[PDB]
Amino acid sequence: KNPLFVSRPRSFGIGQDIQPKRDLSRFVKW
Amino acid sequence: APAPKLPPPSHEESYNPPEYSNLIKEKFERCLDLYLAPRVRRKLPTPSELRP
Amino acid sequence: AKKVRTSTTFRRPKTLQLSRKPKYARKSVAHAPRLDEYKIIVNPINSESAMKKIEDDNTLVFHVHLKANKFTIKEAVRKLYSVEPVKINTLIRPNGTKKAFVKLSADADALDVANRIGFL
Amino acid sequence: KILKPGKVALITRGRFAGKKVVILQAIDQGSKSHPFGHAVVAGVERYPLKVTKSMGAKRIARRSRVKPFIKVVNYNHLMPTRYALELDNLKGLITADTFKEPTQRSAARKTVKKTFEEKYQSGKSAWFFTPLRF
Amino acid sequence: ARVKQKGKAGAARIYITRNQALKKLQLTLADFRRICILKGVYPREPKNKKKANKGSTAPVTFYYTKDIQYLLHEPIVQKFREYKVFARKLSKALGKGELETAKRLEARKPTYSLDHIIKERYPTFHDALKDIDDALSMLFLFSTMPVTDKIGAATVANCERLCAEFQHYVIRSNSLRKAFLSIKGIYYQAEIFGEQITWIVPYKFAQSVPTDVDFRIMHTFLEFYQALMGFVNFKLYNTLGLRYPPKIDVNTSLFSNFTFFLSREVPRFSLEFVIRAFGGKVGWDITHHICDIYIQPQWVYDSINKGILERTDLYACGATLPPHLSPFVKEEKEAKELSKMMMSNKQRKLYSKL
Amino acid sequence: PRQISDIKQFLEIARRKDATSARIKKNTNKDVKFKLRCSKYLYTLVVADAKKAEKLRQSLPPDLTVTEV
RNA sequence: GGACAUGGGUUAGUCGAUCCUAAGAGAUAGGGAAGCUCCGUAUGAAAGGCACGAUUUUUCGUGCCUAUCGAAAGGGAAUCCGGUUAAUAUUCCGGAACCAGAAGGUGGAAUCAACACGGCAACGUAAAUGAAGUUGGAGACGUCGGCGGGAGCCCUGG
RNA sequence: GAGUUCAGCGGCUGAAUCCGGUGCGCUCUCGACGGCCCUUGAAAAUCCAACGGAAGUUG
RNA sequence: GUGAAUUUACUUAAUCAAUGAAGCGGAAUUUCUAGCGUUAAAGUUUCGCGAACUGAUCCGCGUUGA
Repeated sequence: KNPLFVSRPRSFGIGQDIQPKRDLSRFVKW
Repeated sequence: APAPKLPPPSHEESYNPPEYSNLIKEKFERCLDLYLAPRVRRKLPTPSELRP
Repeated sequence: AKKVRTSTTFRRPKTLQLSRKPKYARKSVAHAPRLDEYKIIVNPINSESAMKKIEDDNTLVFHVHLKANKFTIKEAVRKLYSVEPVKINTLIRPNGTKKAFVKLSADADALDVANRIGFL
Repeated sequence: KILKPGKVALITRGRFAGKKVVILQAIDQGSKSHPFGHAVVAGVERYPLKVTKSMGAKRIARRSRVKPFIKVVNYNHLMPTRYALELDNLKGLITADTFKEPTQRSAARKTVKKTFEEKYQSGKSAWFFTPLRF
Repeated sequence: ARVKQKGKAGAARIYITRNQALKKLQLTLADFRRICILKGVYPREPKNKKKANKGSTAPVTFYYTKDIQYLLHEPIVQKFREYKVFARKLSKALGKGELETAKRLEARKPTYSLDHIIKERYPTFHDALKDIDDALSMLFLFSTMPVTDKIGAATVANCERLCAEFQHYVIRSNSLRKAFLSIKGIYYQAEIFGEQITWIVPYKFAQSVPTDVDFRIMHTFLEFYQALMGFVNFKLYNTLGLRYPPKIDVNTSLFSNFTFFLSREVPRFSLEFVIRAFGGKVGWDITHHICDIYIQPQWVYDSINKGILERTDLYACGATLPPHLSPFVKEEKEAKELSKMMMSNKQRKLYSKL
Repeated sequence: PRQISDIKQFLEIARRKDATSARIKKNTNKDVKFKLRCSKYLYTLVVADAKKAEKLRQSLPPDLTVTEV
């Protein structure tokens, strides 16, 4: 429970933090 | 092929010196070191008489 | 287990590329070194300007092969006359032949070396 | 009177630009050596790195180390800030005599370093120890 | 010429990282480690790691590109590819229910010889003798552990044969010199062709698998060591002109006039070796009745290290035990404060350790 | 070329193995120039004093090749 | 005699070409065409890499992201003086430098307060670790007009 | 010490190669500006920097 | 070409527009400023930047739009 850790959450809304790596298998140029 | 620098021998630890389940682990560590550890082969100013 | 694609691109996978293991060598016999020192050094130059460079600049002047470069001329001179050059200059003459100025060291006497070659 | 001993501020000019400092003592009247509204501050030169649930105590301690600095700074080069940082260990240790005496300057710098160690470890003034991204 | 670009020659040319070596050799990490076990290939760090990493600073293990270039022409790599083909053919036969061809494939399973690897690694048989202690330690360690899924029974049998032939060679040649008892086990010290060999043999006990070590590391080491000892013992038996492999089931006269008898409370496996290692006569289930005149086991060992028989009263059953000694164990102010401006020349590191 | 303003620097560079030869140049204004040919630079020391000139010249190592104007 | 004959003569790490790209040429993927060939230049291409791992069921897993040719006036690493031949010189000779690349060595500098200090500041100091990634700058820019500085020249008093 | 100029000698020896001015001058260049455009006046190779913080008594 | 009662609809054939073929269809349920945003982390569960699972829903999967 070291207080140094802190949360630092990321918000992935439009215009917010960079989108996380998602599955793009249905958009791949096969 | 430079020598693997053989581990030091027994350090005089015995039944009762006035100075084993892990044996497989040290032997495995030695085998790891044989291919993971890199191998390296290796005036008088005389202040007495000038005593100011 | 469906593989996750995070690039929206499909890039050609890397497959094993075996090296060549021929059943036979295409050439039976390897050719000899096509440019050895006897072909590299054709003749020395004994013209009056060539003599002047010999007797003052400690420089030997040779007719050399077209394919010979400065490195090969130095090795050829070192192996053919046992004297190591300190400097080499080359020019293609208007007659199409290459000529090399070979400045010897102070350790060597260009006059003496010219005498051993025999053209002096 | 927004610049008081114990107020957090930002430095915008000099080598330590963009660093967060605590006003150790204000010389708003000025001085013969510094004919302006200067104030001595203690700041964080190298901010501690972020830590995680993982990593051993060795790595956590290695990343939690903090390098301070002490500097006389003009008011026009300081940017005041609402957050305030106070501790009795850092009250009155600094003065003009400390700056002239270089051993006292190093001693005050080490005392500021240590004080920032307990403060960071205790988890106080997390904003002050977070670097500002500009 | 034009400007040469940095990182094209020198350390950045003669050193190669592990991953680029993988791509250079077109090998997996496991297979690359395998040939590095078989051959002599170990990391070698550059004096300027940053420069040899083409300016990068990330920690990297470095190999000589010359070593990796040599591994390009190793026939064992082709044998690894052949086995991968064999495994898929066998798996295909099992998947299609072709049991007969699976048996045919198992009969024709491709294996590789380490004769060239041994010859290149140890050009002189003296060098092979020098680098044999690790092989002995591994073989004697695995000869006692139980056979499990990872360890092959045929491999254990080969370790038993190689260890038995070596032990009998030491017995015939009286090559054993010292034997020390540590908490780890028994350290034997022998001498052959001037070279000294030390190896540890653990007690015969009911151990358990640690479930932490990788036996594939030991499998390649065992296979390499088994090949080495097979060749070394073959040379030794040819040198003294006796049949190899032998069909035997298992101060030259220090114990010549002693008919020792073994009871069911002592390590016979080690006692038989050490006593017959000096030519003593051994019988198993009478001058001395060993049981822990009545003497203690350390009496015999202190006798052989001293070269003469010890004193019984010291090591009588239930008496005191002297500390078991390992034979392996073998102006000032101005002088100390003269460190003028020298920086790197200051070598007080030696004075601080030694 | 490099100018050296220190005599002991001139001796130290002369002691260094890269030194090849030395020239003593006597000018019309009774000022001497001690020049030292190294691998990379011609190190020159301008000595305007006569007595410092010849004590330096005898201070130069005997193995070094010292040459007249 | 630039004619005829006979010989001789052009020496480069630094000057250019080579390197880069320009307009433009031009393969490849593809599609046309009976064909010679045409179109097309990241396009309807599976167009290649880099890093981590006690070795992973000793049958490799886990991650992360465009050719070429085309400028001796464009862009661009770094050489000067004196001398020398019948004819060559920033090329040879003497003397004096410079650039790029490479390895380790010596001396110093930082570091157990890991990755230097000073200056209010503009910023300075002989040093003063910085991967992937991203971003910025330089390269890199019209034409005209006067003004001011320097260099050479011209002029000028002894 | 070079180069130049002069005085001797039979390659060598003596000297000198000094101290200043000036400008709507000429050529080149640099600096800081002004004007002009429904015209705003290349790319790339190369090179450097920053942000970031991976790694890390001896070393 | 496929349907629904000349009348409507559908898209897989072909046509057109965009791109690095990123968030299409279902269900569950970021605006006072010329700044920086990467190299996850807290949470949970096994065993230090080793893991896993979510953080960052599931399903269909026809790259989207005409």
